[PDB]
Amino acid sequence: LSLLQKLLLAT
Amino acid sequence: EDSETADLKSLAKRIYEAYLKNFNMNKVKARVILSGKASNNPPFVIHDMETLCMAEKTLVAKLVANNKEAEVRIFHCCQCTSVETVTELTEFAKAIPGFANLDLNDQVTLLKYGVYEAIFAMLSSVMNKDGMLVAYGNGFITREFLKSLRKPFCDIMEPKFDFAMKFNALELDDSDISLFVAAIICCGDRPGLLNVGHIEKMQEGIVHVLRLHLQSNHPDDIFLFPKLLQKMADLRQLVTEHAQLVQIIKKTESDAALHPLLQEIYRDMY
Ligand SMILES: CC#CC[C@@H](C)[C@H](O)/C=C/[C@@H]1[C@H]2C/C(=C/CCCC(=O)O)C[C@H]2C[C@H]1O
Repeated sequence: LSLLQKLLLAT
Repeated sequence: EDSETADLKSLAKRIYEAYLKNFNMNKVKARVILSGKASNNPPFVIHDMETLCMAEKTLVAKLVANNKEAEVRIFHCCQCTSVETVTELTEFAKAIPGFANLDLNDQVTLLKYGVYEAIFAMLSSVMNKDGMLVAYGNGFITREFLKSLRKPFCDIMEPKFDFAMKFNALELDDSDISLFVAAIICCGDRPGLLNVGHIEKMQEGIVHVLRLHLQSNHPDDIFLFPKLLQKMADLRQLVTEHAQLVQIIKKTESDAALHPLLQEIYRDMY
């Protein structure tokens, strides 16, 4: 849900 | 035993590769540009308000197609640079064996507390005593110009320059720096970690690689590893004080909004 979580899942 | 040193050497190589693949700027590229042989078009030097407006018109025209105060426009550029570096560090981190296997929340935490330490460490590669490369190697902004900005903006970079002059005297190359950045990320004692025992082991593995690499790569400097250990503690304090300064800006400068990713990193940090 968080931007950092998203970055970490981005790839 | 040979199976182990072989794996340590291999791991050092793989982290060096992930670093070369993931970061747009490295110490070799920065020195080519700076040397500065032999890039066709040398960096625009930004040393005053006029050269700043010139560089802006050609290098980030959007931000001036409208305009905010010079110090704020520079702060915006700083943020965009940090956001991109944060993205680069995330991918580098996922290439470190075991990082991506961690609990998503432990990954977030290592990145949260690690990025700005890694960013100021890597910033050294683009800094000399006169200034620093900016805008993906296309500009060079002077230390004196930055000092000359009005408070509090003139207080941002000086401390980073001071760290860099000392870090740079160590004469590390990118193979050294990739490992240092890895050890900064894989740190068992970040606040709020879940699986601390496993991450401490991962940390110890990385530090082992770093220690041996420095032994091979710098046989002239037998204290190099304790020196780097200290630099890591210095980066911790440098980052604490940077965040304190960032909070002051956010609170007192009506026109300097923080990017959402960066507010998330700073929140509840220190
Ligand atoms: C024009 C111009 C210029 C200079 C910049 C483009 C230069 O490229 C920026 C380098 C910045 C430094 C200046 C900083 C300011 C803190 C605010 C953002 C944060 O808190 O992230 C933090 C440093 C990290 C690095 O991204």
